[PDB]
Amino acid sequence: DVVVRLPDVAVPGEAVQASARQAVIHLVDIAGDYATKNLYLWNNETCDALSAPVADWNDVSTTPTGSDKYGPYWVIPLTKESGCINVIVRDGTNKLIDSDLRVSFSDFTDRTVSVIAGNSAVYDSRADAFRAAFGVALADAHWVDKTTLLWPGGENKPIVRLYYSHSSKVAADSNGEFSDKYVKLTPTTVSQQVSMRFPHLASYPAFKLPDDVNVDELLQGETVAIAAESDGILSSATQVQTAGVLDDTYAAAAEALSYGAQLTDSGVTFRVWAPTAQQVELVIYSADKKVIASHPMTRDSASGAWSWQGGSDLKGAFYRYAMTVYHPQSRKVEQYEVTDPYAHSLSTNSEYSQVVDLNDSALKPEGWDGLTMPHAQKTKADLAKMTIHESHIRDLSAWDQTVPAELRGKYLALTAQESNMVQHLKQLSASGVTHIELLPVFDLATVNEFSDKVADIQQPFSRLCEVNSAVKSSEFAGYCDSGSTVEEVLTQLKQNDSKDNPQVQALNTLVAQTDSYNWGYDPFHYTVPEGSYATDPEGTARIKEFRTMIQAIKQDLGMNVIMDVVYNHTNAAGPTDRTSVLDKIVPWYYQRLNETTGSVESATCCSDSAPEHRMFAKLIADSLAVWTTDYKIDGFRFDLMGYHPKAQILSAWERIKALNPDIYFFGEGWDSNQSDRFEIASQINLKGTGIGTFSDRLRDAVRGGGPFDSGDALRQNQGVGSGAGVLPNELTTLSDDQARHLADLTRLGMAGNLADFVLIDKDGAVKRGSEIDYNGAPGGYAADPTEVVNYVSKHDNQTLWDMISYKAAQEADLDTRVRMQAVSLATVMLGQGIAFDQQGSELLRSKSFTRDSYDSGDWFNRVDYSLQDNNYNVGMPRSSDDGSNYDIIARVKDAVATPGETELKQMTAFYQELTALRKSSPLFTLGDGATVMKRVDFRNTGADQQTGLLVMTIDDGMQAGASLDSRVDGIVVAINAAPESRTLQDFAGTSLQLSAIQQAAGDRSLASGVQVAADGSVTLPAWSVAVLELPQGESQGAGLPVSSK
Ligand SMILES: [Mg+2]
Ligand SMILES: [Mg+2]
Ligand SMILES: [Mg+2]
Ligand SMILES: [Mg+2]
Ligand SMILES: [Mg+2]
Ligand SMILES: [Mg+2]
Ligand SMILES: [Mg+2]
Ligand SMILES: [Mg+2]
Ligand SMILES: [Mg+2]
Ligand SMILES: [Mg+2]
Ligand SMILES: [Mg+2]
Ligand SMILES: [Mg+2]
Repeated sequence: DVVVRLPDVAVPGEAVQASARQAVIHLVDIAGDYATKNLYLWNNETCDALSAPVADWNDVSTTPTGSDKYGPYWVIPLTKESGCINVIVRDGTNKLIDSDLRVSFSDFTDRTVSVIAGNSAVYDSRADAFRAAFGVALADAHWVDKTTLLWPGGENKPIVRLYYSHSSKVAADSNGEFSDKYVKLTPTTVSQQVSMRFPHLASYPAFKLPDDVNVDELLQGETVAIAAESDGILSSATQVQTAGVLDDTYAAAAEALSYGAQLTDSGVTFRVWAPTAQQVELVIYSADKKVIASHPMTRDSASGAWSWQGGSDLKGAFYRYAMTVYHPQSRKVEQYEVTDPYAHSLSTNSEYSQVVDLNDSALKPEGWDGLTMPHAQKTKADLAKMTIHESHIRDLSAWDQTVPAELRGKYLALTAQESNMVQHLKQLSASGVTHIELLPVFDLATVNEFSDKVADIQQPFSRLCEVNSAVKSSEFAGYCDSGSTVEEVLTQLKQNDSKDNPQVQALNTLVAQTDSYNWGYDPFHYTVPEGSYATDPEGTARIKEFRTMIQAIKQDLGMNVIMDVVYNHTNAAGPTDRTSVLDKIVPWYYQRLNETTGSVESATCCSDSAPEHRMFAKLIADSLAVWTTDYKIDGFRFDLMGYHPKAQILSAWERIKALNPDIYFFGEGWDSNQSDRFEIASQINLKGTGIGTFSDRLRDAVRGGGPFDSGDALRQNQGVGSGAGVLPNELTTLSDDQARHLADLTRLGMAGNLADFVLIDKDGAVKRGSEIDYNGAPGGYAADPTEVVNYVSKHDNQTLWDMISYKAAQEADLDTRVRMQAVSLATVMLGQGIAFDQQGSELLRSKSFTRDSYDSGDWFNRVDYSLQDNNYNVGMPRSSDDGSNYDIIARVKDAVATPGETELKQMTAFYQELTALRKSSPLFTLGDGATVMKRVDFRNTGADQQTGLLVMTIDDGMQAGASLDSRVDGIVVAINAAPESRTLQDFAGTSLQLSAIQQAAGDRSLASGVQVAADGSVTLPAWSVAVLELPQGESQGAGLPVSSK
C-alpha cells in the first residue's frame, strides 16, 4: 500500500510581520486573481482598534498590500495594539468566509494572522494554516452502517481510507507519514436501507469497508477518513460521525435490554448503554458521598451495554458511572463520572444518582395504587371535553400567604386545602376545568437545589448579596446591609421605574441568577422529579411528595394531570459541562449534529437531541413508561414536537398505550426544519393519527398579531378579541377584509380546525378549512377536533391581558377590557377543539408586558390568589428581550386602571360560566370530525356579515342523526366581539331559550342584557356571549341542520 503523507512542498513562511500599530492578515491560497480580493473593516463597540477604516461597504479598494504564491496579505493600521478588529474577507462585495471574523490581539499577540477562504478559523501563521489545511479538519464523513461510509471528500480520489487510533489522535508523524492503522475503502452504491435512514445524506459519495471489518475495534477510539491522490499525498482528512453504525451494530441487541439501577427484592442489576467506552466502572457512594466501592462493569458484546449485578442491600445507595471514553469533540479519551441517564432518584442538585424501587410502599401516599383518573379519555367525545389549566409549581404558591410557608413553591402546596390557591383550583374544577398541565417537573438544571446557594425575593437583601456576587458588585450593593427584603426593595423601586429607568428589571435580572425560579425547559434527568419543588431534595423523599401532589390533584381536586416533557434537547453536551449526561456516556450519539462540522445543533435553544436514533427513542419511551405507570400521569405535552420524527412519536404512543390504554399525547407541532432528515411530527403530518397539536390559527386570529411582533406592531395587530376592524386603535391599519379573515380562522377553529370542514368565507365563497390561509399555510389541518388544542394564552409569549392592553382602543374602558378577555376565551372554551389556557387567565393575569418570562422570577410571574390585583404595571419588563417595546408600553400602559378585586371576581365568574357551558351539553365536544361536519355550521358569514359577530350552530335535529342531548334539538353560540348591539334575525319563528347556566348568573353573566323577543329575534349587547338552546319536546325535533354548500 502506498503510504499517505503530507505535501512534500515547503511550508510557507510569513509574508510580513506586523510592526507597531499594525495588524497583518494573510489569505492563504490553499486551492493549488488577487486584485479583486479586499477587506471590509469597521469598528464597533466590542472591537475598536482600527485606524480610520473605510466606511463604505461598496468600496472594494482595500486591496492586498502584497502577495506571493501562497496568497495575498494586508497590512492594516491600528490606533492601539490591544483589543480586536472586525474583518470580512471578500472578492468584490462577496464574502469569501461566511463567518464575520474577529481577530483578537490577545489570542494573537503578534497581530499577524492567517485565514483560508471557506474556513472560519484564524491561525497564527501561514504555516499553521497550511498544516491545518492538510490535517484532520471538520467531521463531514458519516459511518452509517457496518460497511458504508458516506463522505464527499472521497469522491474521485484513488486512495480513500478509514484510519484509527485507540488511545491517541490520528495525525502525521515526524516523517510526515500517517502511520496509524487503517481500513481501505472502495466506491460503492448506498443501500436503500441506508438511504431511507439518512435521506439528507443519500446524495453523498458512498464507500465500502471490507465485510470482515472489526467494527468494535475502530469504534473504541478516534476514527478519521482520509483521501489521497495516487502518489499518496493527502487530499483531505476529517473526523467520522458514527451514530448510524452504532445503531446498525448494537441497537437491536441493546433495545432488548432494560436500563438503570433495576432494584427488585432479589437484588439489583445496573445497566448503562456505552458501546464506544473503553471502560465503565460503577462507583458506589455512601450517604456522605464517600466512595465505598468502584466496580468494573461487564460489557456485553452484542449490545455494547455494560452491567453489574449485586444485592438488595444497595437499595438507597448513591452511584455514578466512571467512564473511560473517546469524545470526538475534544478528541481525547476522557475520564469522568456521570449520573445515570436512567436515574430514578437523585441526590441534591442531581450530583449522584440513587438506587430506588419506585414500587416500594414507603414511596407512596396512602391509597396510591387505587388512584383513578377522574376524567375519561377513551373515546374522542371523552377527549374533546379536555379543558386544560397550564400551571407552574412556583406560579401557583410562591405568593400565597395562606399556603404554609414551608410549602410555598413546593409540590405539597397542592395539599393545602385551606389555601386561597387550592380553593380556587377546586372551584375551577367544579366549574369545568378538567386537567392541570404542569410545566417541567422532571429534573431541571437551571435552579440550584442546594438551598444555601439560593436567595428568593421574600428573603433579606443581605442573603441575596451573600449568594450572588453580581448583586454585591452592582449599583444595588448599598441595599446589602439594609434591613429590607428583596421584594421590599423591588416595591420601592416601582414609583421611579419607567422606560428611561427600568430599575425593577435591572435588579430582578440579577436576582434571577440565584433564585428558585425557572420554567424548567432545561432537562438534566428525564425520569426523576425536580428536587427544588420538594421539601427535601436529598434522595428519595421527593418521589413520595410528587406522588402526594398527583393524588391531591386527581383525587381531591378532581382533575387529570398532563406533564410537559422536553425530549427535543438536553441542557448541555460535550465532555466538560456539569449537565452533559448523555453526551458524556455515548459521545456524538444522543445529539443531532451538523453534517459538516459535527457541532451539536442548537435550533431548539440548547443542545438538540436525536430522537431519530434508536436508543434515544428507547430512552424516551422508557421514560414515559415510568411517568405513566409509576407516577400515574394521564397525558403528555411534547415541547417542540416537530423536532421528533412522526414515526418516533407514534411508536412511543403504541408503547405507552400498552400500559395505559387511554393516555393522550399532544405537542407543539411547529415546523422544525428537520423534514430533510425524516418525516416530522408536525400539525399536517399528524392528521388522522390521534396525536394532538397546538393550533396557532385561532390563537393568533383572536389575540391578534404573533409572537415576533415588536414596537408599534404590538398595538397595530389587533385581534378578534380586541376589536380588529370594529374598534380600531389609533395606530392600526387593519381593513374590514383583514378583520373578516381573522373571523374565518376563528370560526374554523371553533369547529375544530378541520382540513375538510366546509364554511362560507368572508367573500361568500365556499371553502374547506384547508383553503383558509393562515400566514401562508393551509389553516385547517386536522381530521378530528381532538387533534387540535385551541388557546389564546400560554406560558410563552405575552399573556392575554397584556395583549389586550397593547391592542385595545384608548376608549375601551376597563369593564370592556374584562369582557374582551372573556370573549377571547369564549372562542376556545365554546369550540370543538380541546381547550387549553394559561393559569390565571381567569384572574386577568399580567406579566407587566413580559413576553418571555422563563427566568423573570416570582416578581413578573406572580399570580395573586388573594385577588388584590393582576400583577399589571409592576415595572418595565426585562430590557434584553422587551427593550424594543418600552416606547409602545409607555404609550399604552396607563390607558385605564389596573384590575382590582372587583374585576378579578367578575372575570373569574365569566371564566367559570364559560367552562360550565362547555360541559353543559355533549354537543360542544363531539370529538369525531365527521360528526362535527354533520352538525356544526355558522351564520353571519360572507360579504354582508356584521363584523365581529360569531354565530355557531350545533345541530341535534333529525337531519344530524341521533339526538345526542335529550334536553335540546340544537345550540346557538353567539359571540358579539364588537362595541355595538347586534340583532340576530335568522332564528325567527323558532323560540330559542338562553342557557339556564347563563340565566342563573343574572347580571353577572356574559349574556347579561341579551333579549329574546316574541318574534324570535335575539339581541346581544356589546362584548357579550350567549348560548341559546332549542328545547327538545316529546320527540327529537327539526334542529339546526347544516346548510348544503
Ligand atoms: Mg459602513
Ligand atoms: Mg502570528
Ligand atoms: Mg458510488
Ligand atoms: Mg403510606
Ligand atoms: Mg433539578
Ligand atoms: Mg413608575
Ligand atoms: Mg432563575
Ligand atoms: Mg427548604
Ligand atoms: Mg439540518
Ligand atoms: Mg407557507
Ligand atoms: Mg394575580
Ligand atoms: Mg336532542
